[PDB]
Amino acid sequence: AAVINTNYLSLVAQNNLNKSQSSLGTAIERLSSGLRINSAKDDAAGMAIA
Amino acid sequence: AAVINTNYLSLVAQNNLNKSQSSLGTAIERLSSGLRINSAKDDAAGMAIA
Amino acid sequence: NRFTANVRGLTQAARNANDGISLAQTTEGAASEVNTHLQRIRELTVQASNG
Amino acid sequence: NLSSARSRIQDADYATEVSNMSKAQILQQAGTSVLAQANQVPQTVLSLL
Amino acid sequence: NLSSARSRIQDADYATEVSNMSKAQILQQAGTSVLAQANQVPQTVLSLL
Amino acid sequence: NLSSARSRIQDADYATEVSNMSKAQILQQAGTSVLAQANQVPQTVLSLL
Repeated sequence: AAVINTNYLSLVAQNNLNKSQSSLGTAIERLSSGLRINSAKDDAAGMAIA
Repeated sequence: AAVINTNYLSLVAQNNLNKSQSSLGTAIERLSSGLRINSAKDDAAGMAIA
Repeated sequence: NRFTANVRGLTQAARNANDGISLAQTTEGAASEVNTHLQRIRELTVQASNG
Repeated sequence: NLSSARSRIQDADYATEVSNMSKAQILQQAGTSVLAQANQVPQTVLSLL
Repeated sequence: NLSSARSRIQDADYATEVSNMSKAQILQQAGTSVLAQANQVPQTVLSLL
Repeated sequence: NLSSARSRIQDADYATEVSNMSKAQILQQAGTSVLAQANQVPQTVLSLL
């Protein structure tokens, strides 16, 4: 309503920005390295196959 | 009556003034702190949950 | 007096309903995370189903 | 979500708190004035002597 | 990896910090105004005389 | 750090100082009013003669 102490919308915006930034980071790492399966956390079985 | 020793109307006015002042005080604290539930005497369970 | 009692009760009820909204929101967020998991399990199951 | 839950029960709604403060100030000035006029109530007795 | 680990602990998230600063500014200005009205409250005592 | 330490002991908390100034003004006006009403206390004597 008219609350000042906690702004829920700001928290929502921060979380969604964090999600977008994480996606951007993965995309940038994939571009720079040139390997889609880098840092095996991405498609663990794929790195074993590779 | 036309008695001068005691004034009942003044006493009633003082009581209503005190009630209004108490309401003003609690509203002022809630604005200043920004927290509706402070000084637990108001909404005792509310502060426990908070 | 009846009106005052009803008004205070209804305001407290609105507060209770807000608490219910928040509880539903927490449950919804947890379920959304479970959903995001289940998508990954499904994708990996599709991957591993390959012989 | 829990921060929103805390806001729903702890944080103050300024829209209603400010109106409450305004009505309290109005009641305060009115109370002071009416208390004064009540204080001149017995002086009408101090007319006949 | 260790620079990233230091980031997860040491340095500050501006998204949270800017919002916190804005909330603090709003709270401070509201506090100043309500303090002005609080010091105005006893003026009503200096009405009946 | 030393400037902050000097501030902690030297400068004035303008919130408290303004509150004290307003309170002192209220006491001044109340005091002059009550003294005015105190000056006509002997005038009641100057009724019977």
